[PDB]
Amino acid sequence: SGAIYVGNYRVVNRHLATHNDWANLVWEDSSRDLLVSSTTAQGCDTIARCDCQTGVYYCSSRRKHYPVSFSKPSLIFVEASEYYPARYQSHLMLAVGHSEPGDCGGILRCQHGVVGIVSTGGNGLVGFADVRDLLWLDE
Ligand SMILES: COc1ccc(Cl)cc1OC(=O)N1CCC[C@H](C(N)=O)C1
Ligand SMILES: [Zn+2]
Repeated sequence: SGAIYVGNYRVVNRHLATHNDWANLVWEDSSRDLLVSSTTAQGCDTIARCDCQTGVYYCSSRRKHYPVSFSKPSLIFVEASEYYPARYQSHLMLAVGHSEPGDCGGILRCQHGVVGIVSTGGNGLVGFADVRDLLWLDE
């Protein structure tokens, strides 16, 4: 679990969005595993606008943060799960690091701000849904 709170927006994994997220829907994209809902309170986070390929992520299944080197956002094949059929997920960045399904939502940050959230993983890999291209999150 986990979310980004920026301005009057809440960014979550689409597969973990709540009834309240869908009732306050701003934008969603199944191919990216992202959903953004509106909030009444002003949010705590800053979005990075950069090309960093290193950063630190939070891993809830270890209660720890880990440094990572990750690939640029790209189209990656993701196996079927209970949430989606087998498909290509876009804007996904992969790195070597521990993750389990419940780690989805953990934030990846660089020195500039929030880069994205955990969205996929397995066998010593962790994948992050990028949010740095969503320029409207800041206006
Ligand atoms: C961090 O996620 C995992 C980590 C390890 C393992 Cl073995 C499996 C993990 O589950 C996943 O990769 N997915 C399940 C939920 C939906 C995801 C998606 N974005 O399509 C894919
Ligand atoms: Zn950066």
